[PDB]
Amino acid sequence: KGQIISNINACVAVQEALKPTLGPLGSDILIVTSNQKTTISNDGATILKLLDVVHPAAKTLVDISRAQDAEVGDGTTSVTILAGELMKEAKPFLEEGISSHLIMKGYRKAVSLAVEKINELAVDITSEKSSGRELLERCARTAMSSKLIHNNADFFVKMCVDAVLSLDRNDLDDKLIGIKKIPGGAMEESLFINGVAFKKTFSYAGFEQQPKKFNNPKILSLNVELELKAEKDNAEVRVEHVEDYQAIVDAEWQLIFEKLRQVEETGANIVLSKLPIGDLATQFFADRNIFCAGRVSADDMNRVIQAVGGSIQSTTSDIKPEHLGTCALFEEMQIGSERYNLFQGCPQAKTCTLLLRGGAEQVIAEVERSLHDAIMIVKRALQNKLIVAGGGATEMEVSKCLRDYSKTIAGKQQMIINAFAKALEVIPRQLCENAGFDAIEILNKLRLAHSKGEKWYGVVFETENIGDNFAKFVWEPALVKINALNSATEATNLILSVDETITNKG
Amino acid sequence: GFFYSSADQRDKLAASERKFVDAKLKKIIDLKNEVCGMDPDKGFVIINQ
Amino acid sequence: SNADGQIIKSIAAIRELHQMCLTSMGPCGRNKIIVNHLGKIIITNDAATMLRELDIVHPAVKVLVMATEQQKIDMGDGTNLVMILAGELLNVSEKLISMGLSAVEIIQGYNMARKFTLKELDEMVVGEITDKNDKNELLKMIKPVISSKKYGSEDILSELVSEAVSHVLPVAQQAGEIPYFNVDSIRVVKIMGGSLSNSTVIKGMVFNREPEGHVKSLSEDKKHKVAVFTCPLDIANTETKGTVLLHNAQEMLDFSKGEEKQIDAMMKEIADMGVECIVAGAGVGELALHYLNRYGILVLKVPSKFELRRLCRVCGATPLPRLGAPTPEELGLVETVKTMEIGGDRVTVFKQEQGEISRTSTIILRGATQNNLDDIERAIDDGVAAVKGLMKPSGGKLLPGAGATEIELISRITKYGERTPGLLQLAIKQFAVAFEVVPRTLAETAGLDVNEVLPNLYAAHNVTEPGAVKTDHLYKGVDIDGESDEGVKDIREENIYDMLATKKFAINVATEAATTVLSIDQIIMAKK
Repeated sequence: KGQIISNINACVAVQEALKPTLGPLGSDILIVTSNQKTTISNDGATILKLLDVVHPAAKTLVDISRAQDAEVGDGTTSVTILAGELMKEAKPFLEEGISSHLIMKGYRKAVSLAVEKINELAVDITSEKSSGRELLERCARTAMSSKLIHNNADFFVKMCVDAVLSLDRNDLDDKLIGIKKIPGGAMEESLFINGVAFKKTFSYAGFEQQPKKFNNPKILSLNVELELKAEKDNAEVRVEHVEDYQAIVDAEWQLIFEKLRQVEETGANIVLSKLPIGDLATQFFADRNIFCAGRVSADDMNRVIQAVGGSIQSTTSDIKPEHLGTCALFEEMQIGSERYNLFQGCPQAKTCTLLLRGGAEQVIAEVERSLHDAIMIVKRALQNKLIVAGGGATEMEVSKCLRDYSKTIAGKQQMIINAFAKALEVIPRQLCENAGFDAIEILNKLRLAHSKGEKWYGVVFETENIGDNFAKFVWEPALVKINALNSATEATNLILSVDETITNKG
Repeated sequence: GFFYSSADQRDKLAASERKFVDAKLKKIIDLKNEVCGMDPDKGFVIINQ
Repeated sequence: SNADGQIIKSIAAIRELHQMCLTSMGPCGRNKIIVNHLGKIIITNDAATMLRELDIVHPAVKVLVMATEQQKIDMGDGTNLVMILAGELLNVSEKLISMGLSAVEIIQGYNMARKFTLKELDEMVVGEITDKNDKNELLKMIKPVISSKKYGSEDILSELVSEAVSHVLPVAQQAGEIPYFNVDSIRVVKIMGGSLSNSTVIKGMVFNREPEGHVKSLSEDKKHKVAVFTCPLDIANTETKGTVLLHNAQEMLDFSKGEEKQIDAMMKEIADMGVECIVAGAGVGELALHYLNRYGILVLKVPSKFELRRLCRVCGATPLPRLGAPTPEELGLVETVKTMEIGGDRVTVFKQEQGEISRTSTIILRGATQNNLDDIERAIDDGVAAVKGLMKPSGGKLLPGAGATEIELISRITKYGERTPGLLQLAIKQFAVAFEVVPRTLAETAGLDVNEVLPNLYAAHNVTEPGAVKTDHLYKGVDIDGESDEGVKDIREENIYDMLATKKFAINVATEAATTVLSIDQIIMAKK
């Protein structure tokens, strides 16, 4: 029993780090990786992946978070807090003589009865008392409330809804929507872009040309380097002739002219590559209205293939003519003392880009992540039509029903299910403490109307008070609440079933 | 050495060296049928270290 | 020296490790986490695997480890049972050592009680397995072997193993000389993602590698020609010498252009004979993948040489050490080759339908947790290993398990104690007490009280019947409870029993394991 108690404090230590990160208003944790890179995020997945804890039970809470992020992607913070809470409730039961096996058995019967109550609370509604456009707009204002963008949130919702509608509703992913930070400028002046945009890290010469107005530029991928410059290798050539000293400087310009001539016959007006483009080619492209941008990241080049349907070819010989693509309109903005490149009007584009503007780079970073929480609500609305009331609504009723069902159950399983129902109170607790509200007063006041027969009473995140989240427009999908109880119970059953921890050094 | 333009020509040259072993195997199998070949409860076992 | 209790120190060192194996057997038991030297957490129920990963310099522990390998290799069950029986014999022997009894009568007492126990095992068998190999009939023997691991999943996993065993065993009658089942012919695959209900039984070896080429799968025509090439794909060279070197730049043009004509010529001669599949155990060049796309030949690579030997008995292909000789006698035939999504990724499946019956089967498994897939994969190998014990040497006989037999044998052992005169009376009585540890651990791991299950088992198997023929039910075992109201229930209702070949063979191993420890009164080692 000594190692079992040691595993209890190991789960609380990991849980304590994720407590302030629960909720949109929750605090952020600072973790210093061995790479000496500063990483700050409130998402429990990335937090647990950077810890790399050697403890076996603490690693189990990290491994179960990856399964929550894979099959679902939402609730990685709450699944670990709920799983680790059972370790504290089962701590006094071990000293009293109650074995953890009957405790793990009571969880299987409690979750089985809880999943049935989730489907009863989930009501499918689409066109009833709601329109097509106003359905997704009201969901974006939920995550944007109680934020610095609340004044400008009117203009931000229009750009968020258009990002989801620009893609097929059958397949949606958060990684398909690109976001680029623009330092400086007003926040309300941000616009939405249908195509793909990159950072444009190219600082070299060749400005004042390639205007922002294009008609139908041709896009062609690039693999090797088009410039004749050789950075790495070299050779030694020396002659003893006096008059030959002139001609021995004059040669190499002809070497790549053979392969460069085939590029002109193609007529591609867009040149992009994962390698920096030499400054030699930055002139003649302006005569042919050809655009070129160097020092482009590798991740942004994958979106170009999915946009116009291009292809990456090694050389300039076998490039096929049908690999080219074109957009409807081009735009380039100099706001922020930096030129920004973006494509517009691509009907075949499988991705989009949303630009954000602000007063500082750290301010935009909080606005970008606050939008990601709203995107998941808008994305899962069209994917899954079964939603449940969140923000304390569903969490409190699951603990209420287990209190009545435990009265008919006899034996040790009565206090075990009641302990699991009491363990469900940590979720609304941390949400109130991280938002500034007192968790002691709300816990007593919320249980008042909670016994009146209505199961939809939530917790207001703006002004401290008890009420219904239906007016607050707080919606959560049913797949998250169901998989959270199964992932937390399975991870807890593995820790309590191991009495002895053995670690061999090698 | 083995000089072949195609893989089919290699089997003709490789079988030339294999005929030396197959020629001795023809004399071994004849000893089994020479003495009590068709007689029941008879066998022939090769040691071949 | 013996004055310091050296024989007790050898028992106390094992007694501290005895509680580890007491929680192994049974579905309600506990498992131990063992960190491998490679930096990976490995956990399993089977003790024979954990003892191999744990480094223990104690030779007294190695006696039970070597005895455990006898249960793991020769049998498919009893690895956790031999550790409990042999560990208890050392604890009950402390009462005889304290009284001043020599180790001779202790060893001789177990030898006399061993022949008395093995003789009574023939009368403990009521029903006999007919070896029908039916899907419903195999569920009786396989269920208790798959049990005591991942409790609650034994219902779904029972149909997966029972269906794979019927596919391996060929159809034959009245012939017991030639063996049929093979242990290594069943390979289990695991892929993260999915659920348990999506599992199925497929005849073949599932390949999780990418197709590597533009051809995902062949047609639906039966008897696809498959060629297995051991030598990697490269330009045709000479067996004698034939080393390519670089001297002058003029030879560089012949090296690049030479590999294009030679490889294309070798693939043309193979495609003319109708071979639609080429299996290369080694790496495949880049130029070889371009020619196979136009000829419509599926690309398949098998980097593991252990699967090449078992592949010859499935499709019928033979490995060729050379290259460019498509011998028709070395070519195999497979009816169906397709590509399906297993676990979320596109993989090429290898299976068949009717013709060319093969003994190789694969059970596809899916799940979210990676650690849970390791125990289920190892449970199938331990589940199919019991099929070998179903043969003529007492494969049909059975005895009730789950604590039913261990309690019933107590009444028979104590009866022979007063019948045999001499000093053996003390060893016979202690021989039956050592069997009480099995039902006690089942009650502790299930949360039941020690004072509850034990007196209920004795009162169930001991009754007063005015007659010679026994009545009521002798099948009462140790019930997990946690349901219904009170008491126990017949173990035969759930079709859970211990095979006699597993129990009878474990008695000889358990007695010889504790005999070596008790026979060694002194040990000498060096500091390490």
